[PDB]
Amino acid sequence: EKKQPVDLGLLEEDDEFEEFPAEDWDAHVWEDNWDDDNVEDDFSNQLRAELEKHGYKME
Amino acid sequence: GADREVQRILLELLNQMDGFDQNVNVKVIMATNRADTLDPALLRPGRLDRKIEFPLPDRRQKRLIFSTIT
Amino acid sequence: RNDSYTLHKILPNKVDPLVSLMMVEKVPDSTYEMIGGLDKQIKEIKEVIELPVKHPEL
Amino acid sequence: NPDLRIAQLRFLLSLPEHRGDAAVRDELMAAVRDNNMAPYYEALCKSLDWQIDVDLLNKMKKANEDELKRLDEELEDAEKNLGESEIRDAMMAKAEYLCRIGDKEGALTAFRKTYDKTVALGHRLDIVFYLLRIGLFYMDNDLITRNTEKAKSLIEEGGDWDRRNRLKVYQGLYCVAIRDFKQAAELFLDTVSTFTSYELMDYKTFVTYTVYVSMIALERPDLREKVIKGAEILEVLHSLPAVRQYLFSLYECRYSVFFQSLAVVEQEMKKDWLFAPHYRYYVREMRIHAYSQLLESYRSLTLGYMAEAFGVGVEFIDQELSRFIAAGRLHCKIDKVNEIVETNRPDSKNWQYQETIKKGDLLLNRVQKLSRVINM
Repeated sequence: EKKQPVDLGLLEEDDEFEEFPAEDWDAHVWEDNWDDDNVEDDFSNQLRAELEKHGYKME
Repeated sequence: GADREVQRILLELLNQMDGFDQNVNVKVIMATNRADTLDPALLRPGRLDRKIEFPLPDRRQKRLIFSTIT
Repeated sequence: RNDSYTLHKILPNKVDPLVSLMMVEKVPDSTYEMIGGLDKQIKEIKEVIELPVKHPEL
Repeated sequence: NPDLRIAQLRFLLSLPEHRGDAAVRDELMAAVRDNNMAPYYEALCKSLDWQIDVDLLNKMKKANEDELKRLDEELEDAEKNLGESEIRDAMMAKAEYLCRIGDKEGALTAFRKTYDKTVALGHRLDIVFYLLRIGLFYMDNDLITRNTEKAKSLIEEGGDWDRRNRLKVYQGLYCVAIRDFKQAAELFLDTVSTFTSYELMDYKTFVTYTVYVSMIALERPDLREKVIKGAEILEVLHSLPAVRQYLFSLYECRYSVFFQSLAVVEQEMKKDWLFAPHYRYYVREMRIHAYSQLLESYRSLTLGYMAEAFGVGVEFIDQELSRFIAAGRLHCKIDKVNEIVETNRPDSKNWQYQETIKKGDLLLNRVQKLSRVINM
C-alpha cells in the first residue's frame, strides 16, 4: 500500500521543490494559529505615535 | 459465643469505619465516660481522630452553668 | 456445588489473615523522606536490619 | 539543576541579532567553563555557528569523564553494600550530573531507572519535577505534559500543598510559554501567595509575569480585586516601574500614557523566552482592550476625541481600528465622512455561534482524519 502511495506520488511529480523540501526534512506548533502577518508595528506605531504626536507637537 | 458477635461489630465498625473515600461527608460521634475499655483500634488516625474531653466544671464554667440554670 | 457439595469452582482471592491483622492495627505507612533528625539511628537501623538482610553474606 | 539562566541567555544570543558580543555571550561561556559543559559546545556552536579552541572542549570532556567515572565507581561499591535508598541517591547524582552536563537522554534514562527505585515521594515526584525541568530548559513541550501528568497523579494521591505550588508555578510559566495565558492567569496569579520555587527565577520577575498575564486575561472588576489590590504586589509593584505604571494607567482611565508603557514593556518581552514571539500577540490584544474599554460607555464618539486622548493622529487611529473591527473582536463601527464612531453591541449568541462552529469544525476535522486511518 505504501509502495502504491509512493508510486502515485512519483507520478504526480518528482519533484524539484518537493525534493528540496524532503532533503530539508521538526519543531512544534504550540496551540492554535492565525493570523500572524507582519511585525515591527507597535513600536513603529509609537515611534510614529511620538512622530505623529511629535508631528502634532510640530502641529 | 457472645464476644464473637461484638468483635465483628467492631470489625464492622472497623471495616466501614475507614472504608469510605475521604470525600464521604460522614462524621462519627461517639460518647463515653469510661474512655478506657476502648480498643485502641478505635482511636487511630482515621477512624477516631479528634479526642475531646468533658471536664467536671470549675469556677467560671459553673457561673455559666449556674446562671444558665437559674 | 450446593446440593452436590462438591467444588463447583474456586473463587478468586482469600483475603489473607496476617494482612487483615495489619489492617486492623493500622500503623502509619511511613516512608523515610519524612522524619529528619533520625539518621544515626537509621544508619544503626540499616546496620542492624537493612545491611543484615540485603547481604546477610556480609 | 539545571540552572535555567543558561537557556535564557542562550536565547538572548539567538535574538534577531544584535551581536553582541556584550554581557550575554561571555556570561554563557563563563558558565560553560565552571560547568565543564560539552553537549552544548557542539550543540551551541552548530546553532550559533562560532566554534573555536578545540582544546577547551577536550578539557571539559576530560573532567567529565573523570567524574562520570567516579560516580559510576561509587555506584559499583554500593551494589556490594546496598543501601537501597543510597543507590538511588548516587543515581540522582548521576543523572543530576547529566543535568550539570546538560545531556537530556542521559539524565532522562538515569532518572527513570531511579523511579523503579525512588520508592518515596520527594524522589519519585521531585525528581520528575527536575526531569521536566530539563523540558523547560530545552524548549520542548510534550516531554513535559506527560510528566506534569505523572506528578499530577503523585500529588493527587497524597503529598502536600507545598509541592503543588511550585507545580503551579511550572505549569503556569509553561502556559505563558504558549498562547495559553488564561490558564496561567489563575495559576500564576494564585502563585503569589506562595512561591518557594526560586529555582526558575526570582520573585519580582515572577511578579511582573503574573501581573502581565493578569492584566491581559482578567476582567476589569477582578483586575481591581486580585491585582490592583494585591497585598503582595503593592510592596512589589512599588519595587518595579513599568508594567505597574501601565496597569494603573488602564484601570484608572489614563489611556494615552498606557500606550507608551505598553510599547516599553513590549520592547522588554522580545528579550525574554517565555514569550519569544508572543511579544506580537500580547500588544495586539492590549490594543483592543483599551479601544474596547474606551467605547463601552459611548453609543457614539468622535475620532478626534479618541485620537486626542491617545495622542495620535486620526488616520493612524482609524487604521488601527480597521484591524480589529472586521474580525468582530470589537463592537465598534466607523463613519469616516463625519469622523464619527458608533458602537453596536453584540449578542451573546453571536459570540458562541462563531466559537461553537469553530470548535465543532476542529473536532470534525480530527474525527474524520483518524477515521479513514482506522477505517483502512
